[PDB]
Amino acid sequence: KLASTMEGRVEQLAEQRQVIEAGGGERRVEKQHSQGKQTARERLNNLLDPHSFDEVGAFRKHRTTLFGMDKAVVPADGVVTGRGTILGRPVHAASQDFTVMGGSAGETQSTKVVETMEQALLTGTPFLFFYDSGGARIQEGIDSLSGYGKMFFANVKLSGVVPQIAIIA
Amino acid sequence: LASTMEGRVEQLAEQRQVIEAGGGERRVEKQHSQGKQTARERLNNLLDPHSFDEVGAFRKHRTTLFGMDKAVVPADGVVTGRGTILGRPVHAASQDFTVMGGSAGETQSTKVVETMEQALLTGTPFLFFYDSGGARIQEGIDSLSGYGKMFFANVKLSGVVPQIAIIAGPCAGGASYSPALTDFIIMTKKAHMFITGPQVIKSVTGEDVTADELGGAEAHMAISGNIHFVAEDDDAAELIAKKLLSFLPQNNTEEASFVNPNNDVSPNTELRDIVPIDGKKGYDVRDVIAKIVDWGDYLEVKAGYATNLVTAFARVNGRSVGIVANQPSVMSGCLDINASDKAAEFVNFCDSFNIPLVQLVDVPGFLPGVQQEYGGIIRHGAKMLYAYSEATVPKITVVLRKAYGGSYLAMCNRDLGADAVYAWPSAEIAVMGAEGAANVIFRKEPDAMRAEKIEEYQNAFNTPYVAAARGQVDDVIDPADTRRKIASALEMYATKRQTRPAKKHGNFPC
Ligand SMILES: C[C@@H](C(=O)O)C(=O)SCCNC(=O)CCNC(=O)[C@H](O)C(C)(C)COP(=O)(O)OP(=O)(O)OC[C@H]1O[C@@H](n2cnc3c(N)ncnc32)[C@H](O)[C@@H]1OP(=O)(O)O
Repeated sequence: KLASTMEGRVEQLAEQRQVIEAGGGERRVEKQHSQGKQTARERLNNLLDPHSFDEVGAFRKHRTTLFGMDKAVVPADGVVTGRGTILGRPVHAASQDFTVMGGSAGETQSTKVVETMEQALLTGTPFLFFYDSGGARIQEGIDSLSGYGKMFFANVKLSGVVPQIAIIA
Repeated sequence: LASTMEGRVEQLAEQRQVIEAGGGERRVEKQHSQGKQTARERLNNLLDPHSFDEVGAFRKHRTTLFGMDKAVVPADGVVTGRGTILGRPVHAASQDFTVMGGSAGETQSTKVVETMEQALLTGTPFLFFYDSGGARIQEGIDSLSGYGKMFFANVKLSGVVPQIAIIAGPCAGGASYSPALTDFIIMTKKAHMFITGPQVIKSVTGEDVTADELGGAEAHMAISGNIHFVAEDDDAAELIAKKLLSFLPQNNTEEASFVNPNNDVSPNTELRDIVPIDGKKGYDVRDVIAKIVDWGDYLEVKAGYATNLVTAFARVNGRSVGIVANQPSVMSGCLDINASDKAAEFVNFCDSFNIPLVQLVDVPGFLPGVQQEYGGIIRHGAKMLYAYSEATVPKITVVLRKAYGGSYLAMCNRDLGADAVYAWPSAEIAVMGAEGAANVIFRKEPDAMRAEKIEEYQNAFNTPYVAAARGQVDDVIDPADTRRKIASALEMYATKRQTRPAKKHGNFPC
């Protein structure tokens, strides 16, 4: 239910963006931290120049429905993507959120990653990706398997055109 | 020829003075009395002081029939050459009405085509002041051929170097097709343009119309859709031409030079209150444009034609951009035949000259009406879809409010290649209105069932969050951050390199 004024909706927007950014929640974030690991968003915030991150798909949602995916709430489908700068240089980046279903690669998540890579290719900028995952999302079966096929094809498409740096965290 | 060099130099000066006098003092006073500058005054006012370098002042016609053998026709009625505008090299032509009514002699057309070829060869803009009775009748098919060569040349230069036409007097007949083939036509209140004159119209159809009613600036702007700018007089046309040129590059291999950049991208909360949350209330989309572009500056193109859609040049951090925006305060912002043309032409031009396209969306669909269907809205609306799908410049779209079905796609969403799409919290992207939707999905089943199903369909698909859930918009944003969001996208996509399938050309709808 949307607020009656633009001001209300903007405040409403802010509250919703916060929920998404909280990812899997306090307990899981505490567990990530207790393991000596930063969160998906801390990694991007630490890597990119202060305030340069421009996120794409924060509100993106999976469309899968089997084995409980129809009721599951999966913030950003487990990956934070966008563009920013490093020492002023434009870059595109992705960061898997292990707090959201173990960072398992959902179909939509992989689509978000590929679109970000396609933008790096299109604009001729480097691409950096923080990996933190249990692999293809089992509940989505072949839907998530397809996501990886597209990702691998994209990695090769970018190979030798723009630098690609992977960080397994 | 004089006896000495010094003496021949003086002779040359006197001879050049005679040429530049054109049709003589009497005819020049008449031109001025009609509130028109002379061909040479126009070039002198347009170009930087003393930059004009003339070619062909002494060029003469070679025709001889029907009095031409004895006629004295200075520069054959046109002044051509090169100069600079704010330091930028340009080539230009300017018809001299005092000489045989500016009629287009064969040689005149050759001079014009040669100047056009030089503009192409060197990659500079080409500007032309028209003031003529059309093809010179005494030269029959010779003057006819000249026009054939001119039109072909306008097409050769199309999409390569910017072409600006300034109609500053009569433009009787087929000559009008040259301005049509250039990119922008600026018309003064002292100018007229038409394919068939009022007299011939009367003789053939019986219709009574004055030249003013038929093809004056207002008629072409508001009715015909033939021109891009209306100017009160020559001074105004000259100012408009320079302003227009300031947004464009020299040729298609470059992006326009930045001008007076305002690098601030701070938020402006004032943006939150321009678009009413109440769908039944309109507003001027230009108020939004003013708060997002540098210094609130913009040059609206075809401002008096199809006002249900705004097309304007402006700048963001000094970079030229073309803005296409629905105007909710006119015809509820519906797109129609004329606005589709107006938008498509603008999009194709910006794409040709590497000018990014920024869309401000608030469209409820295409205008309903038997005459819209009978007028071929199917093929005209397709022009928008074509232009945007073909365009490769950065395309940034911001949905302010309504975004319904095909009319939304026509405003360049992600599927038509927009590089970044943002939705305000008031964004209403939908395949169609919830009411119309229910009347089909739930045809079967009190009166509250209908109102209930409407709310159901509405919440399920038409909120900014569903659009974002599906990835149709990159983010939902605070209207206050609109400028920064556009500026950042323009910045990241400044290095965009996108290629199309190999082809001579696609088949653009007619
Ligand atoms: C290809 C093609 C086509 O359309 O398809 C052609 O172009 S056939 C094109 C046909 N184009 C035309 O028939 C239109 C021409 N005539 C006019 O409608 C008008 O002249 C007008 C609206 C341009 C101007 O009206 P105005 O009263 O200001 O003036 P004036 O009558 O004094 O004229 C200017 C002087 O230029 C001469 N003059 C004007 N137009 C032409 C022309 N096309 N060829 C040869 N001479 C011309 C006039 O005879 C006159 O001569 P002087 O001082 O000796 O009296």
